[PDB]
Amino acid sequence: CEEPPAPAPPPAKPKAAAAVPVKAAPTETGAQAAPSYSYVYNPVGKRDPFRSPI
Amino acid sequence: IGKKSGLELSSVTPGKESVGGGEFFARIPIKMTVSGNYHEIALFLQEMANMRRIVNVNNIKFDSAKLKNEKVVLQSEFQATTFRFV
Amino acid sequence: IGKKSGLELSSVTPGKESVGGGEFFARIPIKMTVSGNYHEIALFLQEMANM
Amino acid sequence: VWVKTFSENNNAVSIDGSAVSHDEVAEFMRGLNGVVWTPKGMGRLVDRRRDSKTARVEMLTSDATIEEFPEAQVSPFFKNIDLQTAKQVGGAQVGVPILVEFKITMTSNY
Repeated sequence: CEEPPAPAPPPAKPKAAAAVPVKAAPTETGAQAAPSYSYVYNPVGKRDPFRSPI
Repeated sequence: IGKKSGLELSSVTPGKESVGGGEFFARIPIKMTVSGNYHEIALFLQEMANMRRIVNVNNIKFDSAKLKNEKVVLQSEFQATTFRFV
Repeated sequence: IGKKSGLELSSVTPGKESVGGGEFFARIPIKMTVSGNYHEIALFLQEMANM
Repeated sequence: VWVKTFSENNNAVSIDGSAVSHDEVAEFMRGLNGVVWTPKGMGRLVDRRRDSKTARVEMLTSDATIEEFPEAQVSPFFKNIDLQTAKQVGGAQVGVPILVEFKITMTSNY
């Protein structure tokens, strides 16, 4: 068996913890967006039609 | 966001990834096709442009879906894309 | 407040946040669409203004 | 902003234009009116638009005769019937416009 921990080299973790870690990452990452928002904008004017045609 | 804007989502169609649309990213475009009122489609657009994901809406169109034009109704087709990796 | 005022709520439509409507606040507008009597819509308004 | 064509009849103006996006056409359309239009009448000017016989820009939907119910309103002076159409024209390798071509018809006051 292996004991409370195992023996001292530690043993053998060069297989366990080398075919592990992992690769962790770990991915402290890919969460939720606020996204972002565009702006609205460019108008105003003058005198023209719809003068004459109304 | 379509449903809470009141629009009938008549078709959502994914795209092809743009293999020559970037060296470091394949863009997948999604063409969305929703019908309703002008206020509601402006709404749908602004909500998708306020989302927390990468749905960059670009080329927009819409028109009056009723042949005879007997009631107000606007079919709308918006193009919006997200950018996967290569 | 719409229901207790007797109005049919034909549509409630949220808005977009006003990204340039404030440095310290995003305003979300909500457009509400209710039908009934003049007394009842005055009522609905005054109740929302007393919330 | 600039627009394309303007054609009136002393009761309504059928206009033809273009705007920058889903925004400035929204600003412009808000500045007027918004309407639930219902029983439309077909008339020989529509077909003269289908005929190309009255010069215009046939990206446009047709028409200019109907009956209008107000949805929303900003100018007390103008009854816009609806944003009759809108299509974002991209252009080509010879050049852009990229913007949203559109068409509106509106009866003013009085």
